[PDB]
Amino acid sequence: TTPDRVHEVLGRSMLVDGLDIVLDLTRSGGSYLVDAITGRRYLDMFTFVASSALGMNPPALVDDREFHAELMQAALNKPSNSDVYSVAMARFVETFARVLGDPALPHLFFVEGGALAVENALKAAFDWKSRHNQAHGIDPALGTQVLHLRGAFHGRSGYTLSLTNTKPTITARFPKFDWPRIDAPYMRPGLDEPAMAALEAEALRQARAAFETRPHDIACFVAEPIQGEGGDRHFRPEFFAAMRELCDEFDALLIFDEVQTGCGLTGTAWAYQQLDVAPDIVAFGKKTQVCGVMAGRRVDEVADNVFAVPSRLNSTWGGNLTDMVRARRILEVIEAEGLFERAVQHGKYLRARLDELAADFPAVVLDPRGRGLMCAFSLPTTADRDELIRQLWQRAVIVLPAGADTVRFRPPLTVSTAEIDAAIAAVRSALPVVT
Amino acid sequence: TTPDRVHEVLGRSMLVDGLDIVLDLTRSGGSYLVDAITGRRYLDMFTFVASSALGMNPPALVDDREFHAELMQAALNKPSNSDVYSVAMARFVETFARVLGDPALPHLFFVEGGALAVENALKAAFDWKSRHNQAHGIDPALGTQVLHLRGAFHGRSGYTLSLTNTKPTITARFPKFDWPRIDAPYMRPGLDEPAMAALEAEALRQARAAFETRPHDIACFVAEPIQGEGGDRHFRPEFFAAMRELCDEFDALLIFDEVQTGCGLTGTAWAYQQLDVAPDIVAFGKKTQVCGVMAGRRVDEVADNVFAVPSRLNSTWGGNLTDMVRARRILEVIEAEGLFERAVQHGKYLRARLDELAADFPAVVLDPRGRGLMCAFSLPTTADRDELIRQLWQRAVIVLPAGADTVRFRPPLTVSTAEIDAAIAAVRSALPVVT
Ligand SMILES: C[C@H](C[C@@H]1CCCCN1C)C[C@@H](C)c1ccccc1
Ligand SMILES: C[C@H](C[C@@H]1CCCCN1C)C[C@@H](C)c1ccccc1
Ligand SMILES: *Cc1c(COP(=O)(O)O)cnc(C)c1O
Ligand SMILES: *Cc1c(COP(=O)(O)O)cnc(C)c1O
Repeated sequence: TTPDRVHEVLGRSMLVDGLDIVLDLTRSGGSYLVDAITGRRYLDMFTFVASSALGMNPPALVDDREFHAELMQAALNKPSNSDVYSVAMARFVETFARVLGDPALPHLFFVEGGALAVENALKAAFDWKSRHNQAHGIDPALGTQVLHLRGAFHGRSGYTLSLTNTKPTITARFPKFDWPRIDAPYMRPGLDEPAMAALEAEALRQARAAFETRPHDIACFVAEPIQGEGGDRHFRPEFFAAMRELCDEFDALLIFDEVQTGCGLTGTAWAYQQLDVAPDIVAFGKKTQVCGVMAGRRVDEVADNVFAVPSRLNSTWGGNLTDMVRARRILEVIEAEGLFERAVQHGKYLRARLDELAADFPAVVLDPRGRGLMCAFSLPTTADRDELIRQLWQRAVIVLPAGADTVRFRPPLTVSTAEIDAAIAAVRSALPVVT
Repeated sequence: TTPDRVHEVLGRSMLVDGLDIVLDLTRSGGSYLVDAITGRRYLDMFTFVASSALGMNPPALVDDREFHAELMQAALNKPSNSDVYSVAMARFVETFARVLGDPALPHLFFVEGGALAVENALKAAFDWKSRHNQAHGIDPALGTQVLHLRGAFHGRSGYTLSLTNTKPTITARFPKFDWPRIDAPYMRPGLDEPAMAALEAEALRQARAAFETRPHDIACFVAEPIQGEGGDRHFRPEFFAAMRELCDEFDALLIFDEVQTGCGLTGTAWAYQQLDVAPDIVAFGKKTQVCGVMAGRRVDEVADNVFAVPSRLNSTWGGNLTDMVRARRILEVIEAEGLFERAVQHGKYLRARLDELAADFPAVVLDPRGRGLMCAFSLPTTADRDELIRQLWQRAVIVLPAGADTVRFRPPLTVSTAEIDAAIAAVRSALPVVT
């Protein structure tokens, strides 16, 4: 089977709506994807939907002969890590704890897939609330609802389908629990301190109303610290701090879904570390390769919680061992090469460039925003947004859309300023064409 | 980190309730797991919860130098297969279609995890029923319920938590949809043709009652063709044939969950092929490494179904590319070495041995049963079952429990008769000790 026949073969069995290229697995590297049909190189601001930390074939992985043998040992088989342990697994777990761990959140759980990571966070919370209720004289049948935001994206699985509300395509015709949803008080351009504070008070009022009308029945509040798929919507630390206090008031856990914000993209291990809010549970995925949760804080107040009692949480595999081995090497590179700090520095550079774009194209490049390497801007209409993406594709720059009118940048942590300049140069080229 | 410190390290972060061994990734092979602490070899009738087709480090994979390079290419990165295609992916898809495909079920979809494979089958069905309703003058808000069996195990995710009903530990304190559940008319010892037929009529009556009291609202019937975790419970082809007809009568899809029965274990690619019942959707996982669904039959009667319309089903990764590359090699070995037929022959041998056990230990070894290599027997009490498992562990034979009093055998397809004899010899040793 030849590169030029890939779309043909796949097309017999599946819907083929992805990119026009065929990925060259060997010749792609760093911030470039190589199309195996033409050999054209594509500048990557997309990173497998923000799931690659270092880009393709990073040198510290490719040149590492000891690592090759470790990866191969892992890749040949697929053990059930949930009941068969190995040195390979333990090395990953201890380096995850070292590089990404939070002392307040010592309980780790691993699974394949981001939706299921969020779900295990939720299951942790339902169990917690039911047992916390029970211990305090309240009916243990209560504690089954999840407070969440408009524009949230948490996945496409049984539970997360009740939370996700972006495109109706994702959720239409699928059965949902009726869980309380509140407005998202995200930063928008041209709203000052008190204008922002008023918008937050309104979400807080909605959250508080939800807590009082479903007493003892809300198990947790879930949020993306920055909403990704919904359109790169950022929130002031003030909002989550108030939510944190409101959650404690009503004995409900605070879960951050860091599947997209996690693993150094915003400049720190986790976005919540910059918002100065302590969560009880963190769901991770994408760049971590293996997905899962970190839990602690109030979770430990219930002694027979989901992390202390056998067989409450499980999967056949407990995550992919190959993902585990790759991820620990990735983490070791992040740690040794200072890549969180590099994301801070380079994220400031990218942001500055988008501010310059906004100045030169004031009615077109709207609302430049970002935290670390997680950056975006908006266009006036969705037709303009889609056209800008097509135009960038023709210039061999891969970016992702989000929401109705956002273009998001998701470079690897290893992106250089020259690579950023080239991405920006391509946007300057395409803009007069869209206007 | 050393083999003897694995349990210590893991224990700081997670609950450590798996096996006492540390898996030697390199020295394990075929039907033997090697403990890296002592070097003791363990006879494997467990196969990573039935998820390994060929056992550890199969020679056709280990000695294949071209395959090594392909695996390594795949293992170094983790592309989003859902939007970035590759030769590696297309080779897997076409060999899956060739070795395991069904002409009636041409739509393939891939995901990480068995629970999510079942869920995508369900989502396919909810969508189908809503659109089929709509096209026939019925409210499209109807079609949200799943008919299913007692003792069923379909996973631990949002939707499958409403279906799974084995141990209360798996499902307690988690929110569920109230979906119709019916009795499971499995074969039990000492019930003849009419006794069996009466028991089936009763489940059929319950199924029919469910259809008539929730009109147009049941989207599908799900079943394991042989119930695994619930205790290796087999059903006569007569039962599923009648269910097939009843499903057509009420315009509902028939989904087989073949995550455990699939990929040659019962002697054929799929168990349903031996029961002579055509499903509309098949969910697969475990031995396939990548999980997912095959769909067709009545699914194609709705032209804008989930397989024809973009973005209705998705995940970030669309399955693990490393799993895809490994699995196609596994499939090529199954095909070239005639391993389905070998499962038929060796499964007959194992069954015969369990019949001999039943004859020599008539009050202890109860209800020997199997299809292909999927075999089991029961003890009088669960205390006896647990003791037999402990005793076998001491003799270095790994088997799994199921249900209240079942011991299940899950050998690789490559098991030899000598290996079976050794497993049986160990059971004969342990039995007088348990009695
Ligand atoms: C591991 C358990 C099965 C369970 C635990 C080990 C021994 C006996 N079983 C009750 C279920 C597993 C297949 C799963 C996980 C996540 C989503 C879906 C499904
Ligand atoms: C791939 C989509 C996201 C979606 C499709 C591609 C472009 C824009 N998005 C609306 C959701 C995905 C993260 C997922 C899958 C399975 C379970 C949970 C979550
Ligand atoms: C294994 C199993 C599943 C769930 O698989 P996971 O990969 O652990 O999520 C679903 N159905 C059946 C019949 C199973 O054996
Ligand atoms: C990616 C995403 C998920 C779902 O991840 P999958 O691996 O595709 O299931 C959940 N939450 C957020 C915020 C995401 O970005």
